[PDB]
Order: sequence, then C-alpha cells, then structure tokens
Amino acid sequence: RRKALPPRTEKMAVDQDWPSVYPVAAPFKPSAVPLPVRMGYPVKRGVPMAKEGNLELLKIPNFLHLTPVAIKRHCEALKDFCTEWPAALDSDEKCEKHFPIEIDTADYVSAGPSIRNPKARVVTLRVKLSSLNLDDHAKKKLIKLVGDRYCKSTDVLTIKTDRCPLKRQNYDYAVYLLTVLYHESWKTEEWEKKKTEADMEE
Amino acid sequence: VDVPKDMTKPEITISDEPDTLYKRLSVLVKGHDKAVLDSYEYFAVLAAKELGISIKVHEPPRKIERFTLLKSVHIFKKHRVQYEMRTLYRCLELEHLTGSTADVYLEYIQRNLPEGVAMEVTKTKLEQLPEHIRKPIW
Amino acid sequence: RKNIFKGRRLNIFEPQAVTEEAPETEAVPSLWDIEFAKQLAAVTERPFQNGFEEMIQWTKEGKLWEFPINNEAGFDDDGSEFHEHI
Amino acid sequence: KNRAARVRVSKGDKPVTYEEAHAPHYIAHRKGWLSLHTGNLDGEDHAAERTVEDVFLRKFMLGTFPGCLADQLVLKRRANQLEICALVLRQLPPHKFYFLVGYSETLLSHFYKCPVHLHLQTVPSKVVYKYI
Amino acid sequence: YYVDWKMLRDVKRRKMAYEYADERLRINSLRKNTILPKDLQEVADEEIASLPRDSCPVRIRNRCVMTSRPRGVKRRWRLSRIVFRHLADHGQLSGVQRAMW
Amino acid sequence: EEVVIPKKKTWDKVAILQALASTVHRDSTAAPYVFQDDPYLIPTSSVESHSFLLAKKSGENAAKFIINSYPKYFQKDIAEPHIPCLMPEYFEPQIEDVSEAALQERIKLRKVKASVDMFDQLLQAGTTVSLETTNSLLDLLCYYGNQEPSANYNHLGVTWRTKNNAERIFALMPEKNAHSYCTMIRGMVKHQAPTQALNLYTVLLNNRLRADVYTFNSLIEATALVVNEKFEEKWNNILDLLKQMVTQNVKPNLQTFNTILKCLRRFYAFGKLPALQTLREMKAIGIEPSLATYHYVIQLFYQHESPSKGSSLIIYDIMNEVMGKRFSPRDPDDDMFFQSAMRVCSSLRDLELAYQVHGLLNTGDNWKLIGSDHRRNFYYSKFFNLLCFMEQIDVTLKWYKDLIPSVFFPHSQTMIDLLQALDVANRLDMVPQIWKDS
Ligand SMILES: [Mg+2]
Ligand SMILES: [Mg+2]
Ligand SMILES: [Mg+2]
Repeated sequence: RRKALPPRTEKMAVDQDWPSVYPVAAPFKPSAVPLPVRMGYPVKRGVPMAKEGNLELLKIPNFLHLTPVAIKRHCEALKDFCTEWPAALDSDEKCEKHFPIEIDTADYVSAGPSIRNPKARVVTLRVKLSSLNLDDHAKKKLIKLVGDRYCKSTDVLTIKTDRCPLKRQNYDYAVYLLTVLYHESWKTEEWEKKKTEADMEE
Repeated sequence: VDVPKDMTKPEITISDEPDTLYKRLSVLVKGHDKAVLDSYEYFAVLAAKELGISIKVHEPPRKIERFTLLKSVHIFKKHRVQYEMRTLYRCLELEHLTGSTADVYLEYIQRNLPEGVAMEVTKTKLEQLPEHIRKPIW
Repeated sequence: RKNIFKGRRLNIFEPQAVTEEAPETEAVPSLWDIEFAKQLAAVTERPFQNGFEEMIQWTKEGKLWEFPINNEAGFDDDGSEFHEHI
Repeated sequence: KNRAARVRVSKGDKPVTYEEAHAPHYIAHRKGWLSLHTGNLDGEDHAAERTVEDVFLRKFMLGTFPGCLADQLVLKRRANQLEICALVLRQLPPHKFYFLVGYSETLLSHFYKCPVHLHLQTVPSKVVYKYI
Repeated sequence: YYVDWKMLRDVKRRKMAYEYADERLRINSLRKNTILPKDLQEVADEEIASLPRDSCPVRIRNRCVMTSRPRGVKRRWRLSRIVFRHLADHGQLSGVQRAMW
Repeated sequence: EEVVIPKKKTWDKVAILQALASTVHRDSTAAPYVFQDDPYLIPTSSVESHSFLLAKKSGENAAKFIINSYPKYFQKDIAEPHIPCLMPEYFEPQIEDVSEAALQERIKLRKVKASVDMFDQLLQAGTTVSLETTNSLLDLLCYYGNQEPSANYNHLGVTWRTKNNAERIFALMPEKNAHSYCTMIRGMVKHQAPTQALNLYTVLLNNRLRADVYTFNSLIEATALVVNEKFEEKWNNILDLLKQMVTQNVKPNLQTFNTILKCLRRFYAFGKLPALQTLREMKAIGIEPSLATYHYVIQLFYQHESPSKGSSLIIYDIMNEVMGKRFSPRDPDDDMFFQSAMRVCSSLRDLELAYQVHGLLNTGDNWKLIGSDHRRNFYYSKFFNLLCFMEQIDVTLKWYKDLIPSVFFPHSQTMIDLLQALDVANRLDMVPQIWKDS
C-alpha cells in the first residue's frame, strides 16, 4: 500500500532562512521542524516522548513564526507606515501646555465569530481646569454644577458617557457636555444672588 | 540564487488630514499560562524597540476564580470537587505614539496574538480645545 | 537589425488622443463584458501559494476581520448623530 | 474511589496513550487543555456558545473519520478563525483524506459563519505511552 | 428533537415571551408609576393579565442545554453539574483545572 | 507655536500583510501550500497532484451541494460583522407568481427553461415586455444555444442550429436596435456559424446602424473561416472591414488585434510581414500589447526552419521591449505566452534569452500568468533542460534543488538530460543521490 515518505527535515539546509518555512502562525508539524524536541512526563526509568505523534507539542501555541531573526525583518518592512512624534512635545508638561484635553477610548479583541462588545462604547474625557478661561465666579459655579466629577486636589474634570451606542456618538456627546458646561458657568442668572452664608465654599 | 525580483508593492498615500496624537497607549493582555505571556511580552518588546517606542512593561497582580460542585450524582453532599480558573495578567504601556504608528503596531500585535490570550487597549488621545471653547464666546 | 515596431503600419485608424469622457458604467451590464470579467479573473487567480496570500484574499472577501479591531465595525446605527438618541 | 476519566489497571496488556494515562487532577500540571479560547477568561463573555460548538466538533470529527481517528482533537480559536488539529491513522487512501478535508472545511465554515482551518498529522498507529 | 418534552416546552415559552416582551413593557410601565390616575392603572391590570400565560418572564426556566436538568446548572456555561465535570475532567474546557490551595 | 502636527498616512486594510508578504519568499523543500504538509498526504508525482487537488475541489462542490440542497439548516447567523459570502444561496425562483419582476429573477439566476416558459406565458397574458429584457433573454439563450449551463448535478461540427429559438425570438422582436444585431452576430461566429452572421451584417448595414467594437472582432474571424480563398483575397476583405470600422468611428480593443494574429498563424510565411504592420498599429492607437499579443507573433515567425534568422530578430526586439515591465491580465490567452516563449528558447538554445524570460516571470505577480498545471510542467520542462548543458553543473544543481520538487515533478526524459550533464561535467559521485531522488 501507500508508504510514508521521509520527512523534509533531512532535506532542510543548515543555513536556510527559517521564516520562509513558517510565514504565518501554524501548528507544530513534526516533519517541518528540524529541532528534536521532547516533552511529557517521563516513565519511571526512561525519557520523555519524541516529537512525532506527540499531542503535548501540539497543544502549545508555538512561536516559530515570530523568531527574533524574523521579527527584525518583519518590523523593518513596517517602518514605512509610520510618522514621527513631534520632538517639541518631549516633556509631558509641554503636552499639557499645548494639548489640554485627553480622551480615553477602549477597543476589545476576543476569539469568536463576533466583535460586538457593549463595553467598548465608553468615552472618558479629562480636562485640566487650569488651562481654561474660567473667572473667579464662573469657576466656582462650574464646580458646584458638575458635582463629584471634579477632583479638588488634582484639579481635573472627568466626564464619562455611556448612553450613546457608538464611541463616535459618545465622543460627540462628551465634547457637547464640556462646551455647554462652560457657556453656562458664565451666565450670572438673577436668582444666583440669593446665596446663603452656609453655602459659601470659603 | 533564483529569487522573485522586487516582489513588494504597497502604497501609502500621504493625505492632508493632521495625524492623531495619542498621549499614552495601554495594552493589557490576559491569559491562563504565564509561559505564553512571558514569550509574548518578549515579542512585543523586541518589535517596540525596533520601531522606537520606549515602552514599559509591568505585571498586574493575578486573580483566581473558584467554585464548588457536588461530587456524586445522588446524595453524598459531604464530598465536594472544586475547580479553579486562573487569569494571569501583563500590561505593556506605550507613550508618545502617533496615530499612524499606532495602527501598524496594534494590527501587527493583534494578528500574532496566541489563541489562549486576549487583550484590551486603552488609548489616551489628546487634542486641543473645542472651537466653541477656544473661540471666545462670552 | 530593424526593430519590428518601426516600419509601415495601417493608417486607416486615426491615432486617438483620449478615450471616452463618460463611460456608461451606470447602465444595463452587457452579458459578454461580465463573461469577459470571469475569463480574465479566472486565469489570473491561482491556488494560494503562501499563508499571507490566503489572508489577503480572505480579508477582501470579508471572512477575516479588518485589523486593528474596532468593535463597532459594520454597525453605523443608521448613521444617526447623538441627538436622535438624547 | 474516584473514576473520572480514568483507565483502570488490567495486568500489563492494554496500551494507553499519553492523554488517557493521566488522571484529571493532573490537568495544568502534566497535560494541557485540549481546547483553548477566550470564553473562560476572567472578564470575557460568550462562553456558552464556544462550549456547545466545541462539543459538536468532538462529535463531528469522530464521525467524519470512522476508525481512523487516533485520539482527541485540539481546537484553537484565533481572531475569528477556527483551527482543528487531528491525528489520523493510515487507513483511508489519500484521495479520501483530501475529500474529507475539503468537505469538512467548507461545511463547518458555512455552518458557524467563520473560517475553519483543518490540519492533519498522520501516524502509523496509536502512540503508546505506558503498559504494552 | 430536543432531549425531552420539558425542553421543548421551554423553547415555546421563551419564544412567546420574546414576541410580547415590548408590549408587556409598555403596559407594565403604567402600573409601576403612581403619578397616573388610579382608574387608568386598574384598566392596565386587566389588559396585562389578558395576555397569554406563557408570555411571562418569570415562567422561563433555566435548564442544561445538553441533558435538561432543571437544577444544578451553572449560569455561565449553561451546563448541568454532571456534564460540566464530564467536559472539565477530560481537559476539554480551556482554563478549567482542579482547585488546589 | 513650536509644534507641527505631522500629516497622517492612509493605506488600504490589506496592504499591511503584503508588506510582510514581501519579506517571506518561497521555500525550497516545502510542498505546495494547497496540499497538507503531512508526509503521507504530500504528493509524490505530477500525476498525484491532479488527483489530489481535484479531490479537494470536489469536496468543496460536494459540501456546497448540501448547503444549497437544504437552506434551512444554515440560516442561523452568529457572524458579526455579517459575512454575505458564507450564507447559503438560492437557485429556485423566490417568486412563483407570473410577473415581469419574477421573470427577471430567472434570467439572472442562469435559468433558461424557466425563463423561456415564463416569457411565453407573459406574451400570452398580453402584458408588454421591455426590449432590453427581451435582448437580455436572447443573450442568455444565444450563449448556451438555448441550453443549460454546466452545473454540479441536476468539438467538430457546427453547434449552431437553423431551427433555434434565438432566430425565432429575433424575428418576433417589434423593434431591433444595434445591440440586438451585435449580440446575434457574435453568437453565430462563436458557434462556428459565420455564414449567417455575415448575412446579418449586410442587413445591419442596410439598417444604417453602427456596429460596436466586439462586432468587428467576430467579423474578421468570420470572413476568413467562411471561404477558402487565397491570402490576397482574404487580406482585401480584412482591410475592407477595417475601413468600414473607421466609417462608424469604432475603436478596436486589445482582443481585436490578438484574434487577427492567431488566425494569421495558418499563413506561416505570407503573414509574417502583415503581422508586423498590425503590431505597429497597436502602438500608434494606444492599446499596449499584452503577453498574448507577443505570443502569437513569436509562434507565427517560429517554424521548422534551420536558419531562424527572422525569428531571432523577432524575439530579440521583444525581450528588450518587455524587459523591466509588470504585466496585468488583459487577454484570455495571456497565460500561453510564457510556455510559448520557452518553446522558442528551446530551439534557439539561448540560455541568456531564457533567463530574460524567466526573470520577467519572477517580477511582481507575473508568475500567476504561467498557465495551467501541464503548461507549468511543460514550461519548466524545456527551461530546465536548457539549464543542464548551457550552464555549469555547479549552478545547474542549484536550479535543480530550487525548481524540483517544489515547483514541478521531473519527467523521465528530464532525468536523462540531467544524467548527460553530469557525465559531460565529469562528476559521477552524485549518481547515487540522483537515484534516491528519482
Ligand atoms: Mg430521555
Ligand atoms: Mg403590586
Ligand atoms: Mg424561576
């Protein structure tokens, strides 16, 4: 009947480039790996099983396709698709000076036929109040208006939005809250003069 | 000796839209086996160094989930068999990463993700004030 | 010593400077043009020669995800801004 | 006496493979998990759908390749693609193996709406770890 | 065929609940609010009780998807306690191991 | 400001993999990726490759038959985002009512018997039918000859029949436009019935309706095949059609010139000079010749002649012109150029010429135009034999390892040529290894 051909390990060159053999992630093929590798708990007086017909070497997620020789070759080709970070934004303090708004977003990757994660719609917008144009009266009203979202020690304002289904709608809604909270802190309405001496922050 | 001459054909159209600047990018990989995550960190660090990212790697504390089930299929409630699911963590922080460099690094990282792990990315995009706030409107 | 592309030609057809300005692509597709597309593509396509080549064909076909992953891909929610929800 | 997924001692004439020779309490100590996926992590959803799909493949692969299957399957789930690794005996002609590989890849891909990879390793007989 | 007649009844019950899920929610909103007049709430109670019996969320029963055991079912895997051990002891579930500490 | 925001880079979602695909080349010892890497399933000969691969292809058809046979077992969807390429398809008409809208469904689903039966009922019902739909129905019937296409499961002589539905419906047409005549002429020429096509063209001229590009493509082939006159009479008719084409202001496509060169292969001597005239016309018009265009040129000039002085001039000019070019598919016969180019190199025994042919094949994605499996085996058969004696055995062995068995399985005669190279090179120590590889 049909016979078994000798494995290609014998015909493998000594100095051949490994990444050409495994371009993508593939399971451990005993014939395609020149390395004699043994794993499995040995018998009372014996040696661990060979690399042919062994399931223990098949369960493991191999890293033969990410060899350090291949990593340098892979990454260097990707260097075209990049742009440098501006040198003037070296210190983190300067980043706040030139960009006072930071926005946190999350993306989730999981194994399955679906990518829809309801936890990926959250948007966290944090603004340092010292970089805005609030007056003495306007800043005091904004703190009294936003409530617990403002930290008195770090002077940071955190706005978290979850109602919009998409991250782009939440991002547009989050920035909408920031601008309407600022245009409202400057409207000294008539009833504001009815301040009580127990409501004063100082 | 015989090789396909010039088998490379990608295009990178440089448009006029300003690129998106990310203050800091956080990657949190979670898995069941430490050895896979230990090797995956080395792959991520080696690729990050070559691109010039200056990343920092730290290990968040692990958490263990336990639950108890009955042993036999009838009576015998004084004998239990327990089980345990272990999720080990590993976080890779990225700082001062541009939007264009972010896209390639993440997709290269995601495609080589092992089957037994998953990850979450927290991107801290930075930008200037809104037009209404910047432009003086009372 | 004479190049085959240099010499007498047929002067019946004038040299056309430009092609059709407005192609009629938004009309009834002729059956033979569709058959021409099948014949031209079938000869060009070959069985997958490498793992990477199988990924790019799948990615165009939609079998595989578009990395980097965004969990809202393919779901634009009828293209409605946040106002129709608030 | 515990009896979960164990093969009892009967003289020294019954072959046992590596998977069957270890008690269930040796899991994550001497032998790994036959399937790996994200569903059973800490803060991940969609764990029941993966389990039922896993059981179906244990029953489909066992029936598609009658007698020629060596031991349990290994299922790896990366991105949205499903990889199935099997050990198959030298029973059917190679023409039938490629027929079943082509049949399995197309049927499962159109059933679970996800790409399927089917990798086979052929062995002359069942691998024996103890006894015999 | 589902594994048992009881399992078949649950599928019909879940299907009926889904059809009348939104209609029940709208009517149940009137009952659970005290600002509407009491006369309208009494009429709402008549209508909500006139809906088919099977279209009730409380009547939904969580069983095992394999053996349909009415109790002893983990909600995460939707499996009976016996079947869960059968799959976990063979190593067929990822990340599940015998607890030792 | 002291900060300048750099401009973003935009790329397609598949270009990132092609960047990585460039780094990895083909593997010498690896079997083709289509087949399993297991030794028991690795093909051992070129005979096995056709048997193994077609077995897998039958598997896909076998599974798709089950999917289409029982659609209700695959309607469940858990794919997010949706994948329309995995849902089951439908071939039976989704609308069982008698209406024009339902009639179009049967036309687009490659159904002929259902369409013709329904069209007759529509005509008997008295409802009007659009001319374009009538033309579309004719195109489906004309192409298959009022027959069904090739499905999974349910040469000599004129396939066209006088008693055919295509002529019957055409006469019944109340209004006949240019396209209706154009599609009828093409079908007649395709089915080896050019006598009726030429007669219809005369009627087309009387109607003062201009013919499209494809009509003149079929007419040129039709005129030569109808009669068996001499070349001079045929050439006058060929030039006559071209003059008529200019009158209607019709620009020929690439395929118009390719079929002329293919038909001129019969006149292996008298057609040499006229062939060059057509090639120069293609450059003047602007249509860049494809691989198929050069394929017919070299074969026409290549005959069983000892001097081959003309053929050598033909190939040398072409290769310099084609040097450093990446070719896109533009002709159904583009795959036959590489095999035919190697045939010329076999007789000329020019290793340097073959390397230019082989170097062109390895540039970019031009390797996909090699042809079928037997064409690939034949292309490497002639090329490898040239590598034996025309080059030193040290480099011949390197090509032997790379080309075999990764690309093709050697023939028995090819092994003989390798043995001759070893004997001439005064090296018999490799003979035991050759037998092992044999
Ligand atoms: Mg029963
Ligand atoms: Mg009450
Ligand atoms: Mg209850």
